[PDB]
Amino acid sequence: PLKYYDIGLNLTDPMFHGIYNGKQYHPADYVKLLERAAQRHVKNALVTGSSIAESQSAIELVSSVKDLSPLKLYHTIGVHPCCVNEFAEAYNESLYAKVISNPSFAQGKLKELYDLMNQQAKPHDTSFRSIGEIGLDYDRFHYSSKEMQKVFFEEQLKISCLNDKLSSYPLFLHMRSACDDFVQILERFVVGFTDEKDTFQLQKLSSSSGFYKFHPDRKLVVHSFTGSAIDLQKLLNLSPNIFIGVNGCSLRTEENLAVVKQIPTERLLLETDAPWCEIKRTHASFQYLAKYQEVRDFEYPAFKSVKKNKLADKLNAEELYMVKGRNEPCNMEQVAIVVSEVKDVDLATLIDTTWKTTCKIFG
Ligand SMILES: [Mg+2]
Repeated sequence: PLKYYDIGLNLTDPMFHGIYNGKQYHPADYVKLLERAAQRHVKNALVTGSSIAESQSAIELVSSVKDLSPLKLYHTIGVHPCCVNEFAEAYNESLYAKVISNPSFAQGKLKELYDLMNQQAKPHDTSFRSIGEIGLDYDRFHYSSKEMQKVFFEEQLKISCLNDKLSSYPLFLHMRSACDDFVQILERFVVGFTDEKDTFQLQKLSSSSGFYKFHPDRKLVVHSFTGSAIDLQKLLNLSPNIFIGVNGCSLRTEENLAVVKQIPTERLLLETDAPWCEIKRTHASFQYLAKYQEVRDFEYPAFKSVKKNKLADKLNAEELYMVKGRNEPCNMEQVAIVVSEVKDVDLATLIDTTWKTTCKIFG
């Protein structure tokens, strides 16, 4: 009995609402999307939040489908490096100095974020299960400066430690092309440090001490990993509680596959990053799907796939259809097949280990 837990479902993405390049092509089909995923053994998924507004959208979307989704949906709350300007070329570069000069607005935004996390963490049965996406993305300095990324990654890490309930939440971390700086910031929280200055006045919102340290059981999930073998070793050595998320983007080249082979199997989590990270014929991963198609009775794609302008007419019918170019959580099974072949770990074995590990982290 196979079970998948997609830790990277971008369910708020406009493509899942029928919008492509800013144009609506079909009615939103996310309930049918969830039905497709359930049919392909996806039991649970974590819906990503990337800003205060997007986290609020995720809260509301998950609530809106609680009685319609055959998947159990959880979500994150956090502000991604894309979006840290909401706490605050010429404009982006100017912001850090302006925040330091007058931190009052940022102080209020950090309070708003803390308050949201606490509100959502309240109920015993809450769908809010992880703080993130937070981290660093040095491929996106056109969205935010390095200084703004580093400061607001760190302030969010502090918030995630501010009380006992949040301190236990696993972190859903973003890292792209920023390994050394990402490790440098996290290492201070792994070992512990004292924030005397408290520029953003967080200690006004569990201890007067100013001492920040991750709980020894807090899990640290590095989403959508595509780094080098050297980067991987830096992450694994940071903490035994570092986990590595693997999706189709993590499997594109032979180098990527070699790196994935080195991830300890019990520290590997599976995700689609849907609607992104489709496993394509031009990827080194495809050969394993080809093998499964040929020798193992595997259906690729999992359901008929049509162009975006052809989906709408299919939506009254009972049969389920995908959109060409739009990845989905029902493609978890493809990631699992590839990882199992790359690692020479029996497929059912891999699925079982990843399922149990993911459930322990997120619930
Ligand atoms: Mg992602």
